[PDB]
Amino acid sequence: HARSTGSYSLVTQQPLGGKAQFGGQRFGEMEVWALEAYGAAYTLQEMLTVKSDDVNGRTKMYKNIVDGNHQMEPGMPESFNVLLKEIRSLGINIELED
Amino acid sequence: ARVTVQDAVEKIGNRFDLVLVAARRARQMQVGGKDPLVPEENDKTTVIALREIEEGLINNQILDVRERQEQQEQEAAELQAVTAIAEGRR
Amino acid sequence: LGSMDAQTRRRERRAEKQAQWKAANPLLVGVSAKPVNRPILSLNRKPKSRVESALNPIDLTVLAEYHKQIESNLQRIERKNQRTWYSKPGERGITCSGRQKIKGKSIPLI
DNA sequence: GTTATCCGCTCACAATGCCACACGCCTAACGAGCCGG
Repeated sequence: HARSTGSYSLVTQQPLGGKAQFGGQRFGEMEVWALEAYGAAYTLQEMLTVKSDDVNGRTKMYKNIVDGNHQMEPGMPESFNVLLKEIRSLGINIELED
Repeated sequence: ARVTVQDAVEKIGNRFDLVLVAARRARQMQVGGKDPLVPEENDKTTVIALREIEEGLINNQILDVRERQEQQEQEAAELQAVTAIAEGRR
Repeated sequence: LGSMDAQTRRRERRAEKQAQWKAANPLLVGVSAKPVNRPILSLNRKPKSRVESALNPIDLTVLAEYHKQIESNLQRIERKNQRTWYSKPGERGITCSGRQKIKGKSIPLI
């Protein structure tokens, strides 16, 4: 089973899982420990942000690949804003300084 | 092609300056449109960047010296354009 | 004898401006509305009597009958369709099953 | 006495990762609808 660019879920903007629903693999927690254990820094940033959960980042990346320029645009993951919006649903002020 | 890396880590400092310096060299070679020093062998830009690192013609000091020189030439050339505009007005 | 307008006394406040500026200059060119874009519609109103409009007002009863006919026919057809499409199966249950499944595709994002 | 401790009872909180597959995700009675008897 393979995937280049497929569908996305509703709540968080992650790709789905499974073969039938045309999904991507779960690059799980222990693999993040493994990439931290090397000196790998940018590759962890792509596997966390450009490949999923940054909407404008990933469409900018796709257009940028088709144009033939390998850059990246970091952005900020939509799932973190989800986390903020359901901590604010409790009585907990939480913001970002500066 | 290229298999090894250890000819560069003994030339540049560590395994982490090599990443940033060779990525910067390959980024200005791919898109900025500069011609490579050693000849290509129908390889990508990462491998020819690592080749120019390990032979010893691209380095972080050398990158900043070349960028300062060509940028100073760029602002000097556009000052020459401004003086040409001043010649054309009066 | 009132002259209790704010714009009038404000123009009288700036009377030196219109005294200095209008030296060999015109005063105002202000166009009004023209009767070209006004239909007079005054060909005949003598048979247009008030008591004849009293005996004969306007009428859209046929419009209401037509609209009621459309509503009644559409209600009958939609009641029959919602009668024989959402019926209840009896004593045995749903004799089939839906089984519908949707797979995935490879959708680019340019 | 009264005070500073020791001990037994009760209760919140944790228990790998990934994959496929597959089938499941209300209703007896309170506000409307039709028109028969």
